[PDB]
Amino acid sequence: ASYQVRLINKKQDIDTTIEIDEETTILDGAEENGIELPFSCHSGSCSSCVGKVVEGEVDQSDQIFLDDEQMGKGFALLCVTYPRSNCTIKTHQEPYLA
Ligand code: FES
Repeated sequence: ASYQVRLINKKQDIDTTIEIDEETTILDGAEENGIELPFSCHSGSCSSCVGKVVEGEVDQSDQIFLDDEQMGKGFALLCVTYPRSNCTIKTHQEPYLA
């Protein structure tokens, strides 16, 4: 199945919805759609690609960096997050990552 993922970031002037397969990570999907999101490790051990899930469910079980509390507030490491429903995500949340 494919899901619609809305990406938001005012500063970067981004507010677009993309359609991606459920086996595609949020970051890869954005990249193939011309949306350049930050990343470093691409392996789940850094804060570079962090986003915040505003609405919807995702799977980021391969992540390592974030803790339960962070995850609970909706933060997700986009390089290892797959959509489980249509969702809305704010990008570039690294500075806000407490
Ligand atoms: S780029 Fe490092 S965790 Fe995603």
